[PDB]
Amino acid sequence: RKKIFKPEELRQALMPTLEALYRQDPESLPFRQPVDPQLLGIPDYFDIVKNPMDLSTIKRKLDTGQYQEPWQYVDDVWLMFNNAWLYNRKTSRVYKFCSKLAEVFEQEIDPVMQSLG
Ligand SMILES: Cc1cc(-c2ccc3nc(C4CCOCC4)n(CCOC(F)(F)F)c3c2)cn(C)c1=O
Repeated sequence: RKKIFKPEELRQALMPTLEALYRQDPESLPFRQPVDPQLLGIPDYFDIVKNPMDLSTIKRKLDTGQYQEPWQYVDDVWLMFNNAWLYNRKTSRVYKFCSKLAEVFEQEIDPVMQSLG
């Protein structure tokens, strides 16, 4: 049945899944803040990645009630992953670290989504 989710319900359910990503070391570090192409020396980045996303931005959106439904949060986490797999070479640390975060996220999000429905 279709359903209305309160901002605090989503925060309580979903913030632990986000913290599970932030706990990963070494893999979470490049995902903690928005990519800064100038600092990183990669001026092509915003030419390739049209809709940047990162953990800090997702955390803020959860804290400020910007998700109405859990799939919107899942979509942002996957936008972050897809951006990293699009831009980075397959041998790079960021690409392989992304793959690890996707494994962790898949494990954490499943029982939480069952709980929200
Ligand atoms: C999603 C994404 C993220 C990055 C990205 C973001 C932050 C990074 N900080 C570092 C270093 C730099 C100097 O010392 C501290 C770590 N790197 C370099 C890689 O280091 C690491 F592998 F350990 F993370 C950063 C990279 C870059 N692109 C292109 C992204 O797509």
